[PDB]
Amino acid sequence: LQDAEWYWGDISREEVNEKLRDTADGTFLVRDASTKMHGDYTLTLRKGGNNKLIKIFHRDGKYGFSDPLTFNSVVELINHYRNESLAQYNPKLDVKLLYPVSKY
Repeated sequence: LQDAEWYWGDISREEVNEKLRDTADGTFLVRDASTKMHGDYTLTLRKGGNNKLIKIFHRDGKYGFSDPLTFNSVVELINHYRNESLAQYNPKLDVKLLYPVSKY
């Protein structure tokens, strides 16, 4: 993850939104969070109307989204999903984010 694609490199609602203005009904990129001001970003996706905010559970450089913070790369994860879909971490409903945004 030297730069990833979906992620522009930690930005702000200004850039994120600006692009998610209304393009695609299910976009997804990264959002600069806080906490000691370091890592741990925030996943944000355009639900086709409102930007849904999601937090990233990080600890010492790894990530927390599926495995018990045992893995370490988001690309590896997000990749496994890009080909599939994220059932919103819960059944009954589900959505797919195959419409990332960037400048590549």
